[PDB]
Amino acid sequence: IVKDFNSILEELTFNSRPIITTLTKLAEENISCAQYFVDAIESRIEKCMPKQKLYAFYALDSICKNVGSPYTIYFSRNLFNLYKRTYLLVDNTTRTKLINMFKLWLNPNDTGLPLFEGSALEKIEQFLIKA
Ligand SMILES: [Ca+2]
Repeated sequence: IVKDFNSILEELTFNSRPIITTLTKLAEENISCAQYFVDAIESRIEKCMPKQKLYAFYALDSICKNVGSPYTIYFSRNLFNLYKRTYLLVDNTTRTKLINMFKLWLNPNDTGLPLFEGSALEKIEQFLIKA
């Protein structure tokens, strides 16, 4: 299950709805493997080329939005640091998209409440203010 999750995630070189939807189902059905999935998405975000890091963030977004706990909690831990580094490594067009994504996280328009609890969102906001 994990190896598949990983290879499908290597093919995420564009904004593929299918792939994202697929990764989201795998995470949803294998809660036992949560963390390995988070591990894998974070690894991808941290290591792939600057211009595809965004799609890995999309996959991260979908899983947290459509599955929720315990992924929201797990992703919370490195959210800010992964977000900051990504922002600093990509072009302005991509930054705009990163920011729109952060806005939905605060006001998921919604069900109405921080998709992420803890300090992650506050830190991102303060970073965006200064940067
Ligand atoms: Ca700013």
